[PDB]
Amino acid sequence: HHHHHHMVHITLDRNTANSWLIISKDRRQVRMGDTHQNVSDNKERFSNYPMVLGAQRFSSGKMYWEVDVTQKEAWDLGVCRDSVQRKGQFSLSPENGFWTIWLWQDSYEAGTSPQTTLHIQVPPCQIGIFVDYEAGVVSFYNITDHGSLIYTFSECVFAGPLRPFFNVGFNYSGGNAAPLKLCPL
Ligand SMILES: CN(C)C(=O)N1CCOC[C@@]12CCOC2
Repeated sequence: HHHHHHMVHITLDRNTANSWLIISKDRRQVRMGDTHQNVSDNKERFSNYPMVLGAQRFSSGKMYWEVDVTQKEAWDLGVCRDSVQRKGQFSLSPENGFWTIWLWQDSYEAGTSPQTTLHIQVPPCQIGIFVDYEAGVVSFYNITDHGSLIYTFSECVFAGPLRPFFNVGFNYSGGNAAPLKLCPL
């Protein structure tokens, strides 16, 4: 792909984070803490899952960023509507305002309803995310495998401003403590 030139500098929005997340001082890395991180509750925080949004809002144009997923067992990545539900249980689906892929139990899947099996030969250490607002497109690229396509959501109905979306996953196993990191441009 030739999307690299639409690179945007993404930072994480503390105020949206689940109360167990630890966001680095530079707002470029996030990991699951082993306890509540001593923050007040607010209506923005994701309550049920280890999720956080980027601070940036996109309503037009072409945007590209990269995320490091090294050594993680489980995570979700993509974009979502600014108006997504924060409290209680929900599925990741375009009907609920999410355009995502994930790793879970040694398989990669796209967040369609129902979910779609992904075909990845080289487990990725870094993921590239491309959004074309006007075209209604969200695409995912395997940076570890020369930028090979993972998945394209097309005919997307964004229906509002979009925010970068992250889930570091639970760490019940003791094997998923590693952070998500926004990679330098
Ligand atoms: C750490 N853990 C397994 C949790 O139970 N947490 C803590 C972080 O917020 C989400 C919830 C899941 C169920 O609601 C609370």
